[PDB]
Amino acid sequence: EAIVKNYPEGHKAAAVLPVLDLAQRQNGWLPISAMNKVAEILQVPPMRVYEVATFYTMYNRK
Amino acid sequence: PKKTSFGSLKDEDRIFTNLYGRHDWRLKGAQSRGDWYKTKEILLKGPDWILGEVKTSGLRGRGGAGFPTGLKWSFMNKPSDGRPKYLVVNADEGEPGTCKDREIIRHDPHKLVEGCLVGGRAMGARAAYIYIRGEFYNEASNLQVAIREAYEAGLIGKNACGSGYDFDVFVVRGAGAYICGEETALIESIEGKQGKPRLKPPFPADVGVFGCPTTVANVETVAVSPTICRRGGAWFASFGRERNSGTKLFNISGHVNNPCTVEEEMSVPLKELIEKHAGGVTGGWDNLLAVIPGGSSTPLIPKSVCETVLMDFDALIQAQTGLGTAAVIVMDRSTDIVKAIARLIEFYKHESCGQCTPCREGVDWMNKVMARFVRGDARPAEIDSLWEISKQIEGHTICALGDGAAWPVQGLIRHFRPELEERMQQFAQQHQ
Amino acid sequence: TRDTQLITVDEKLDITTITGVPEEHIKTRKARIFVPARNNMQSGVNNTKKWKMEFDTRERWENPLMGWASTADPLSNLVLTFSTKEDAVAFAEKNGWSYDVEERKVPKPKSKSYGANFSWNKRTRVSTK
Ligand SMILES: Cc1cc2nc3c(=O)[nH]c(=O)nc-3n(C[C@H](O)[C@H](O)[C@H](O)COP(=O)(O)O)c2cc1C
Ligand code: SF4
Repeated sequence: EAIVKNYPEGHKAAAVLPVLDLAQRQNGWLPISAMNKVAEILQVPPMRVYEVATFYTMYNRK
Repeated sequence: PKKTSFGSLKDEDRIFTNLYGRHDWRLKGAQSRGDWYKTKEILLKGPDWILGEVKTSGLRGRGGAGFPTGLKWSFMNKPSDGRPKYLVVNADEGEPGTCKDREIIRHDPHKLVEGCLVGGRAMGARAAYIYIRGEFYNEASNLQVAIREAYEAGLIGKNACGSGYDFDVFVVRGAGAYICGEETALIESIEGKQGKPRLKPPFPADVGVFGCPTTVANVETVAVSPTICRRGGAWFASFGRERNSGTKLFNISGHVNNPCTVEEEMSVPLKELIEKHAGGVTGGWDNLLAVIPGGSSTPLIPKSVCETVLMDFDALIQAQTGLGTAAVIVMDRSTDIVKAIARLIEFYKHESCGQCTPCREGVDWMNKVMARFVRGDARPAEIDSLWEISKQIEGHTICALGDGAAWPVQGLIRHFRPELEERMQQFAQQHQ
Repeated sequence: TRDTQLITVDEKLDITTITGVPEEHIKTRKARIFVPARNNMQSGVNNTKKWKMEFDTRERWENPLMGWASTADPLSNLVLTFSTKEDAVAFAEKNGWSYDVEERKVPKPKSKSYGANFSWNKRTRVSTK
């Protein structure tokens, strides 16, 4: 909630990187079900979270 | 007067006076060294006065592009429409050889925070987003704490410094990408997408983050602006040659005895910089081979040019290279000069975002060719082929990462061609 | 100007009787006058410059020996190229062919803005690049 309130209303998608990293910090790695969850919370299409997940190297998909 | 010699910056004229973190980095210590002093008076002067001091000082972007900051920050001094305006501080610092912006963040966090407020005030910005690479988790945390102390002290937030100006300072962590250091690729990363640069126009001053007027500025450029306002533009402009003013943070790494970050005057001779601070080239000056004078993105120069080159934007341009981030990398005579540059092209092939064809396909191409020049597994005609390829990439890409993949190659081919042709000779006689 | 002594002819030009064409393929053939549509697989627009005249498709059957496509229409592969719609229509009239004309279709000018992809409050903002 604190993360999402850092961005203008109407631009929740800007929280994809921090919230996706928060999933990795809680779990250690990003399973497909973690990215699917971040898509639900921020209401961005899942494919747009898969793009972010595979673009940056600090995310562990294994 | 016009001192024609430069260097020997005195400890009283240094801006980043906590560069080594031997004094307290928190708010209490920072104010004891000058930070957050008379900031209210600076803000009440207004944006026109602030932009006046930045222009007069001749401050130029420390992020590597080296544009006039005063002119760049003036695109934001226009009447607003319905959109908010933002200042984005570029704390990504991914350039190999560069580590100056790391020191500022974890040892002088309050200088950056005051730069954001002063700089944000000049541009009419409602907040500053500080984008710091994800690897710097401890340096970002330090900055986040200093941001808290400023909030609790009334220095930022609602009615910042008591001046009746409302300002916010946000920290956003990256997730691993050298390409997100590019100004537009940073913006797309803040907005939640892949770090892929945008074409220009539009320019960020018109359409930036969230689609609003934005200015992206480096950590070091923002961090020095409050001091330029307190001490005046003329004081800053008193250093370095003309159109090359100010102090500058230098990293000296590679084959030196004492690698170190250090502050020194702009336009100091490169040799004097290495010898006095870094402890000389490993094995003595006569053991020097070539120096990359501004991080990997700039061409390397040989020992002959290194004798009498000055460290400023214009002196290095006429050396066919650039000041860049001013990250001096030294390579001594035992270095495999071909293999050093091959690893740089491998770095770029790993960082290219893949968006646009010349860099997606070209840099990956130059990586394959350089991998063979290291083994000598080629024929001399491929050297000129690689030169032509590097020119097809340069100036044809969306962003400057493509240009910076080519320039390392052009430097090696420009000055060490006999080294390349020599290594091809050995492989041929061995295998034939 | 001219030295040869001209004459006046007010009749509309018709050459059906001297073309040598059989009666069947003049009276019962409908000629189509059109600018060919752009092949949608490619983006080039170089084949949409001229006017074409083509005739109605007729029966093609399978050859009992090898299965090839047999035809009995002498005009199956005939295609004429014209600079203007008026030349094409002029040609068909003097040859006695019934015809249709189809107006050239031209893509309307579009409003393309790169900056729209990053709009502050509009739906044209793109979710990806
Ligand atoms: C591939 C690439 C990486 C870059 N990385 C950085 C960086 O890490 N830090 C930085 O300040 N500028 C970086 N830049 C330059 C920025 O695009 C931009 O010029 C800079 O943020 C402007 O800051 P300044 O005007 O204060 O110098 C990079 C540019 C490119 C093309
Ligand atoms: S030059 Fe390379 S990094 Fe820059 S936009 Fe093109 S592909 Fe991406």
